[PDB]
Amino acid sequence: RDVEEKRHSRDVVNELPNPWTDYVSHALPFPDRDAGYPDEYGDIGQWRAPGGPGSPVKGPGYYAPPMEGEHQRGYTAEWRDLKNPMRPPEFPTPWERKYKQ
Amino acid sequence: EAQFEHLRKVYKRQWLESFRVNADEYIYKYNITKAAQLAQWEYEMQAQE
Amino acid sequence: ARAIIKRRTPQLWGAPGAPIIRMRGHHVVWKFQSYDLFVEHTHKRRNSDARLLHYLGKHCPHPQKSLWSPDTPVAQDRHLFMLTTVDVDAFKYWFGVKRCRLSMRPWALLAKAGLLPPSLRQNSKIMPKPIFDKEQLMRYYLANRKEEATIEREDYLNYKNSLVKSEEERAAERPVAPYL
Amino acid sequence: GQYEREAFEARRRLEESKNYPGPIRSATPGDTRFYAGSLESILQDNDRHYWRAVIDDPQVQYVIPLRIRFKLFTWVTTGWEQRLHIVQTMAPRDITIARLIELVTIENQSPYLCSSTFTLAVDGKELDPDKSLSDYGITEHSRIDAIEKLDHLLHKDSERPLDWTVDEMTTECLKRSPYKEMGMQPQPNLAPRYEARPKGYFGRNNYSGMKQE
Amino acid sequence: GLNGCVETGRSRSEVARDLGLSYTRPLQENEKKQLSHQALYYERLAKFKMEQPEAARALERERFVRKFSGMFAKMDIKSGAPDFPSTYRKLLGTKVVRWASKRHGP
Amino acid sequence: TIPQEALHWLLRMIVDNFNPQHVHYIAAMKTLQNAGELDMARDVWKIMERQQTWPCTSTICAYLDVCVEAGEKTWAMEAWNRYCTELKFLQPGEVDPKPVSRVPFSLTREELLYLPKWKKHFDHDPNLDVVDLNRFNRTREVYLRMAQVMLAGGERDSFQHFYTKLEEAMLSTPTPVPEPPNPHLVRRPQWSPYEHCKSVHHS
Amino acid sequence: HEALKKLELDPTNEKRRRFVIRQPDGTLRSAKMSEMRAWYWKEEWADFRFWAPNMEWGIENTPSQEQYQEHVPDTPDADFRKQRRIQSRPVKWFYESHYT
Amino acid sequence: DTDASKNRFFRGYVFGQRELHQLLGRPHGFEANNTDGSNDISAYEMTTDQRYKGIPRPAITNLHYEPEWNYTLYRAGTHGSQLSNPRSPLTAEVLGDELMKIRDIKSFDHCKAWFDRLQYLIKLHYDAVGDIGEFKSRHTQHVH
Amino acid sequence: PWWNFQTEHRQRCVMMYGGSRAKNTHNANHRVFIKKYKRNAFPNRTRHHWAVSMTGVLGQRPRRMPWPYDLTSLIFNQPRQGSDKIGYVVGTSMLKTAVVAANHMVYYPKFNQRVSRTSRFFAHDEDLACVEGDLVHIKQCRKISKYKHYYVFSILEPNIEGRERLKLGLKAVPPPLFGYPVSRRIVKLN
Amino acid sequence: AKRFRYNTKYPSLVSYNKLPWEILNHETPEFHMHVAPHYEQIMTLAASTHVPHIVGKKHLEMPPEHRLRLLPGMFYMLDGDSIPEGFTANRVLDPTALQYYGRLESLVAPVQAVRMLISDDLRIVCNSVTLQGPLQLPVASYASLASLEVVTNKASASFTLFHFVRPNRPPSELQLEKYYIHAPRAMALAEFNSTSNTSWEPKLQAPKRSKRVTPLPAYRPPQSYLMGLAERLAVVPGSSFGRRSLMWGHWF
Amino acid sequence: ERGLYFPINHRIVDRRIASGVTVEEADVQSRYRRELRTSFATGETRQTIPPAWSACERPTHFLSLRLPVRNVLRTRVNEMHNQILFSHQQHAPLLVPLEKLHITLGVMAISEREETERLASIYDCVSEVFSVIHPLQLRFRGLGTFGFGRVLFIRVVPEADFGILETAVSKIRRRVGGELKVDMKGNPHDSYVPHVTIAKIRSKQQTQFGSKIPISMWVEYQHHDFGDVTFSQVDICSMRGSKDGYYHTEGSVHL
Amino acid sequence: HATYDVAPLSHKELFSIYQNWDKTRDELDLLEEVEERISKWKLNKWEMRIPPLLTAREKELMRQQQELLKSIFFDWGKCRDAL
RNA sequence: UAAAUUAUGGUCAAUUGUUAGUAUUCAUAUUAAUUUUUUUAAAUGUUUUAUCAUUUUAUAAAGGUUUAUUUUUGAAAGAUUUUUUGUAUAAAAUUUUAGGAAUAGUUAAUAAUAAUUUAUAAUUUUGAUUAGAUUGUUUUGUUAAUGC
Repeated sequence: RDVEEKRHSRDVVNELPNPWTDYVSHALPFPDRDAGYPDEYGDIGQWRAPGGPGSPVKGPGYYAPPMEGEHQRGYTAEWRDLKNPMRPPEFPTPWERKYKQ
Repeated sequence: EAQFEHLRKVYKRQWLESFRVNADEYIYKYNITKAAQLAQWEYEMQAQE
Repeated sequence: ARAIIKRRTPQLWGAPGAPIIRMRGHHVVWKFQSYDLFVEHTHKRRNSDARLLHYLGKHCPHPQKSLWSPDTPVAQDRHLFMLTTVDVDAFKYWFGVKRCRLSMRPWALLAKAGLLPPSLRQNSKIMPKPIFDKEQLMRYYLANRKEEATIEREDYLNYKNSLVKSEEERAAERPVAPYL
Repeated sequence: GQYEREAFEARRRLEESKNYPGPIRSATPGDTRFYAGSLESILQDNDRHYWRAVIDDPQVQYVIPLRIRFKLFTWVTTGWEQRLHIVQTMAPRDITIARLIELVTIENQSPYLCSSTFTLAVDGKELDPDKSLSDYGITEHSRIDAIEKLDHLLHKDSERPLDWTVDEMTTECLKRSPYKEMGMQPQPNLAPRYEARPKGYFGRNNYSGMKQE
Repeated sequence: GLNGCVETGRSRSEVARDLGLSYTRPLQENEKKQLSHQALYYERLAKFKMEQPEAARALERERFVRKFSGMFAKMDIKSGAPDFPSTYRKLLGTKVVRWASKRHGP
Repeated sequence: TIPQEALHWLLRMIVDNFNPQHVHYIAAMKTLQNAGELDMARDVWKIMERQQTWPCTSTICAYLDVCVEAGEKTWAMEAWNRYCTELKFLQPGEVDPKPVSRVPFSLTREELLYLPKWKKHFDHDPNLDVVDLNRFNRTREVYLRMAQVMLAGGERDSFQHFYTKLEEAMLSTPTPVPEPPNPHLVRRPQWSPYEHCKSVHHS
Repeated sequence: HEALKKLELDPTNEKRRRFVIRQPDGTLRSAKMSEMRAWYWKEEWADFRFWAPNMEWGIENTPSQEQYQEHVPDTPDADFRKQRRIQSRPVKWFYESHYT
Repeated sequence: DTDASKNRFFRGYVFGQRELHQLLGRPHGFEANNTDGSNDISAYEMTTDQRYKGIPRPAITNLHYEPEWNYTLYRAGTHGSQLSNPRSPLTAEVLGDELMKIRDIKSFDHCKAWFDRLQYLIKLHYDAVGDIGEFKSRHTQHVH
Repeated sequence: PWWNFQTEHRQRCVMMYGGSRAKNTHNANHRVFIKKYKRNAFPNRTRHHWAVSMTGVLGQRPRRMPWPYDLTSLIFNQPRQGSDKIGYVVGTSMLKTAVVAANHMVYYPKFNQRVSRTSRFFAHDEDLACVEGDLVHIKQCRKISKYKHYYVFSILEPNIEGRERLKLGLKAVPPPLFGYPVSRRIVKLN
Repeated sequence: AKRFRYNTKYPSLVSYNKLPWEILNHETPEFHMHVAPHYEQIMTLAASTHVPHIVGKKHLEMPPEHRLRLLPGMFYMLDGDSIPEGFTANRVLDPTALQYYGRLESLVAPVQAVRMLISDDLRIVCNSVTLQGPLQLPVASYASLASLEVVTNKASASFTLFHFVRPNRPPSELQLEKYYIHAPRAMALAEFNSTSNTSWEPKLQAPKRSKRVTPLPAYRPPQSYLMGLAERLAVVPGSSFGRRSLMWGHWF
Repeated sequence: ERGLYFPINHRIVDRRIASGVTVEEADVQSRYRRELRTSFATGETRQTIPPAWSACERPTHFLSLRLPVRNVLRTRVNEMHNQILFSHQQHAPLLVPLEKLHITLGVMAISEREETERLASIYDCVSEVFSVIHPLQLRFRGLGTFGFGRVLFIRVVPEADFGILETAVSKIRRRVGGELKVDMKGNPHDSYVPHVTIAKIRSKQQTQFGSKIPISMWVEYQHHDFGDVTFSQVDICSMRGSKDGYYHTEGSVHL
Repeated sequence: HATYDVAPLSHKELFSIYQNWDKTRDELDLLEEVEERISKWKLNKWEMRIPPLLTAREKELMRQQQELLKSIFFDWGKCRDAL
């Protein structure tokens, strides 16, 4: 082992990663993404796509409160950043007219 | 079989120091998902009431 | 362990045997013979499934051409290719972590892969097996010695955990004033 | 032991505190009689077949499962053997050893073992039939032995069992306790078939805690 | 008490045990006498082994031979599949003529 | 084993869609402390936390030992800020080991029939049993490891604070009845007649 | 997983697919793009939008025993049955512009 | 796992939901206003508020209502793949210009080889018509 | 391969590019029925046999099939199918033993329709509460006898009429007026 | 090869595969095989420290009803041999039993005689081992045998050990192990405090050795037909002691 | 020859025996079909268990529903006593008299230094609960065991009015336990099992008569119907029956 | 945390309990020091606050009133953060 | 009870017979076959071991089954300086035949019980037991396709 390691470290071409030996890329049992497989109807992976109604839900990006939440009580941070159309933007951009419309 | 059993460990330093990272990441994503579907159940419970 | 043994097909011990990375492949006409590499146990039932663990790949014993790449003026690339599909990560989990026996033809392949060192039975017939003697073996270790403080590290990060949480960048996990 | 000692410590402290309300019995769950697995297994006294992650109250154990290590003459078909025969009796904490041995007498299902009146022991010194279990300190752990009226004679060779492997079974042996039933001459079915341990099982000499060979 | 639990898995009458309540119909005289008889078996054992340990021993002999005679002596699934005649259908008319039908229960 | 096999087995318990109880946390923190994988006994804290779980007194004590040994006061200050604050010493009048309270989660018929399938699901979340796993008041232990890590990191002032507050309660308040041993972490012995054993002179 | 070839052939993906070519001199090296693409099921691409593809099964693409049902000579001169007069055969894609 | 809102099989009035409603006292109707088969809710649920009946709030829900709390502990490539992406500055600084030059030497060799072969074929067939061998003359078509 | 045409076949060993390797079994064989009896001499009594059988299970036709999506899976989440079963407890006369009669789901793919089906179970009930009719929940366990793998896991409604019928003394349920269907004209007079 | 959990296979009313119950029998040399290497540790004990019940003054006197209530497990050493009451004594000269006491005698005063006593009840047997002469042990002044007046007196001290048990009883109720407390020899340290303290000069370093080790006689490889590689054969280096990967000293 | 081969009645695997022990070392033969017997097959009525201190002290005051005159429980109990006697002359000195009959809905360790003042506040809590309640009809059906067979009693069934009655008695338990820190036996939050003790083994008979009443004497009535009866009075009584037979009436509440 | 011995008070109970007599009790300063704390709280701090020692009736009305207050405090919390 | 598109989004459904007044899956077609063609098989002696012994090597002969076949580390993988643990038999869904009816070492509880314990027991027309054909639940063929 020692004499081989001496010659191996003497080899310049070495000291590079052999990604077959260096890591187990995905060691768990299941893929990191839905991969073309069927769906609830059997719509085989080609007849479908990910993100539709079959996905896990996306949840409300807020809180769901009872009675005195957003009904005229006050306002959240989503109430000062919103701007009326008449007054200009903070920072100037040269937006196209055509793309504006 | 000194190298052949030197590896049979190295591939427990490699298959676990990878299942560590990947179950960490699977839980960081299935946790966003677990939490979001849990939130939706709570919300549909509200609208049902 | 059986009253009337099965004669061509005894292995060493037991009914469900240890896992072994075999490389089977059905014997029909050579043109139609390619190898089902797969984890499995030693002591199987007659087919290759009932102690099949985990399909591991397929090998083409027939060296094929670069008809997927263009015609290079590069020799080693124009040479025939011999192709195989492994399951590198479930091989690491089986071999490394569950310790399945690595048979010799499959090893003959993975050696060529670069996973495992070239096997016992890739014998360069043309050079003799070694001559061990304690005087020279100890005289060398005497000559070139490596330290405990350089060996214990490698022992640890080569057989035990190796993600060194860099002491400096463990700072990113020690919180700040609102809770510090 | 780091469990028996400590659970006794706390079992004792619990009544070293009078400011303690009692247990909420609806919230102190029993054990389930129906479970997953296959068998009607018995777990401990403190254990539940389900998960009960609580550290429930360490309660006093009213009836002890007392284990008495009898001596059953077994018949491997190559001699008679001495082997451990524990009879684990569930016995209370208040009982006199006289009634405990009456109890074991009723409890056994092998009357190979309650033919003649016997007595108890712990690391040798007998227990009297007038005091009780805590009178010596009998837990479920008391490494108890049992001694028959003919235990001091079994090195001997007079009452020692007359086996058909090495001894003459007369006709009168063929109407006496084990031998009327033991089945000497093999029926078409070998009717009562017993164990069988080789004459060369252990090696040239018999079974000992220490290495002889 | 009319309900089990979910964590435990225990039944209606066992939570009624662990709270001390008595859910049980009026039992007919038959369900009464079968139960009184099942209530006295241990008094029978204590009055049996204690004053006729001869008969205790006699039935010891009877049962102790029987636990070795008979059909089976070890416990396999083949041995103790809890309904032999219907767990093994291929073996009831030819070999095992003990049972005359392949099925006796739900 | 490498040390990390607990950690792996905790996660693989998670990936298995399992609910790691606090005992699966105590165990998994002891076995990486023993091994001196403290960054790992921390990531067991963080796993317990990403789970959004309530470290019972035992578990706070556990992680606090970890902060002691690694010598980082910050690591422990947040466990203090988060969890082991509503822990109060046993005031002279109140009961010492307040009994286990939460009944076995049950349902009535109109609870089981009408309610959704996802409300009844009982995979034992460990935050359902803090009400009894903190029924035994390890507060003195907690305060003690607090003082420890304070000393370790070198805050004489806060260290004095914790030590002093703890000592006065020691002088004044009664003693909490210590817990009967963890029936699952530290293991009961099974009754084994040691007869057929390799005796003292066996070999 | 062919659905995700554009992932599994992208360097930034740590779960990238791994291919190795051990040359005949023992030196390990990593795949060529072409070999990577060989390992998936055949990928067709032809954007009819601005320039016609070289669609298969023409009169010219197909050979005899497929097109007609006899072997027919492949004369580069006077193939009347393909309504063809002569056929200079320069290299397939040499003279046409590249985008076509 | 799934429910009547997920599994298109669950809202089958013919035998599943019809008995569900004849049990739950709902008005079950063939082509009902509620998609499952229920015409409206039953007396029991109408009266009784169910939102916290049964079981508490599984407290990982906060992992949605709170983002700062959920994290992945160890970063991406730590388990050994930090040098997968050849051109990340991670790899560039780990290896360095000498090692990247070495590691791309073979690709440079491929292109240089194609160009050596091309330039020789050009020297050869560059005079386009003459003869070179025993019965081979210069064809441009090899170069092409 | 299957997708290839008879005369375009070459090699029955491999599949060149991809597809489905499978043995083209020969379904087209005219299975027959060899009459070994006479139309008036059959060694059966009830169901006579006179033409080929279609054999299998999960293969017979109409293709009945297992469907878990029923009342039970609408009410309870389960670890493994059949665990939880709700029914009219019918039959308890075996001391401490209940017979719970609860349904499953038999889906017919060809028709696109269902029929859930009946089954008299065995269900232990320690302490003898349930009476014939209490709508009960039944759960599975470790076995309890030859035939009872269940236990009465609750009541959902106790037959209060019945319980009072017993208390008063009568039979908690009158017994069926007639027996099983017979073939003999039993002439009951007076 | 590890230990399985439970008997799931057989009716436990007929004990089937159970390794049989060891019973030490006083008639045969097994009794002394077991009770023989135990005495030597109780000897090193009662030569290191004082333990109460060892050094009695005389027999125990108890009625024959309570004899078996205190004695079974009673083991003590008297100044000289004398049969306790209610017993008979049988000398033993069997060499196959005596052979064990070798390690007893070569560490303490050599053993003179050995007897087995049986009660008139037949049920309490006392293995009685009478020792003789100056002990080999540096018996400590605060021992129990030091109070036995043996090391006080000059040579020819005949003290005697007694161990009582019930007969036919396994090597479990032989309460002779509970005295396995190991206490060292401080007499050894007792040199550096009295009048040898100025006489003894200690050397801390090592001296300059200019001479290498003189090698052993040259190795003549074996000439018998060897069993084979004692590594591959699972045979401990001498079939006695060692590690099967520390396969030193098996022919090579 | 008349059943299964390896019956599940005897299929048992005890796990307070170590591992391997029954395999190859030792046999543990016992009778497990009595430690695996059910409260329905013995009679264990899970009485509210008092903790250490409250168990050391004797019942001083006890809430009890009074039986009216001309009962059905009284008459069926009378025939039960006739058959106890015609069965055994032994067992007459264990039965409770007919006049000591009551209905126990709670026992309470009261100190005499704060005796009558605490009795008054307790009376407030009792009347403030049983004021709006209607007269109570209950069911007596089938006996049970207190003290592990020491006490035999005709439990009131939960099948007529145990719901209302136990809302009441757990209210007054909470009140007497956590409001006015009196010692009811159990937790302030537990519900004491209302009971009608019909016989008992008392410490003054433990020595001669045992610590477990002989289940043969009474087990024919373990599941007998004793009757449904109506009652109007919840009384806190001090534990002295010898006053006029029925225990000292330290307070009554009519319904 | 809703440990044993802890139960939902009444108003008379609250008056008798939380009655200490100091006068430098600024309404708008004590209130802001309470409300900023409940804004720095995290959603587990609302977890263990139902005293387990209640019937099923009162426990659910307790969760009810509690998520009421909790919504209300989060409304005020977002209002105060926008403020 | 509102139209809407930032323009083909999520990847191919498609039926090819010369009949013979008319009603009706029904001769002649094509597809998969079988009838049909020798490019897949093949041999004997299992092998070690200290020895008349013992360690190692466990689902293809049939056997006729439709309420049916189910189970573990203790072997082995398998790593140390010693005594080291709690994971197994259970099930659950689906079961044929023209003319359809009775079947039986029995059902449950006790039980480490009862060849003579207790009992209003259990299987069945939601098609039982007998007998009959039949190998049981990701492999094909046809068809655009539920099917068959």
